[PDB]
Amino acid sequence: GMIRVMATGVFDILHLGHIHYLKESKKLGDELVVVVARDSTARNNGKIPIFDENSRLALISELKVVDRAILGHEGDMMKTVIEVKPDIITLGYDQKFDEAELQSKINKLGITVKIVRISKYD
Amino acid sequence: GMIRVMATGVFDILHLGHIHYLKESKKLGDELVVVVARDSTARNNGKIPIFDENSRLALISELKVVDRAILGHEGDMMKTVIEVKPDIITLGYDQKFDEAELQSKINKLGITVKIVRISKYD
Ligand SMILES: Nc1ncnc2c1ncn2[C@@H]1O[C@H](COP(=O)(O)O)[C@@H](O)[C@H]1O
Repeated sequence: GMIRVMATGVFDILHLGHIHYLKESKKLGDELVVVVARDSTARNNGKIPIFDENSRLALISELKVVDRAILGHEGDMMKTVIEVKPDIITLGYDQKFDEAELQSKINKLGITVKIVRISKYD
Repeated sequence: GMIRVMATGVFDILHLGHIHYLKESKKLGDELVVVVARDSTARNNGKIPIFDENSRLALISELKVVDRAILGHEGDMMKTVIEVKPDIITLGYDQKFDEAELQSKINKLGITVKIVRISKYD
């Protein structure tokens, strides 16, 4: 009985652009669940985080706007969305997903979710 | 009685050391006020921060455990203490020298303010 919003990212060096992404995400519902990329997932995207996955998760968990934070699953965003059951998934201004592709992918799993692109912080 | 705790720092790049300092400081009272160093002060103490003072302050304000955050005074700590009027001032575990120095200031003036060193972070 609440609108659950899922946001994602690496969150290596926290900065106000993150805060903008997370607050705009929280506004859309009641609960904000943040999925923090695994170090392996981050490397496979050509980033080696300065802070390890456990440290990045713990810091994100300390933010007022974050209700729950969990680690992602290496290789398997399908499973995260199945386990979180968001009503809404938010995409950062620069995140590399096509809203259409993501939607059809999620619909093939028999899940209905609203996908929203968040603005760049200025 | 609502105990006011004052913590201080630059908080340039947030990390779990900062979180342990802030979180343990909050545990000691009811309101945590964080005093964030101005860019001139940090520079003058030989630590150039990469994030500007307004950014650092704004990010610190987003932490669950922080009730209020303010910019410090350009080179005059006792002026901050006189304005914030904390019940407790929190220092890092390593800072016994700063502790003794602050204690002499307190004692000469005869104000009621308790200094507490926070436990060493792991
Ligand atoms: N400057 C910014 N403006 C808006 N959103 C941002 C900014 N910086 C990071 N984000 C978002 O925060 C999430 C995590 O970014 P990252 O830690 O770079 O993976 C992604 O959705 C980003 O688009």
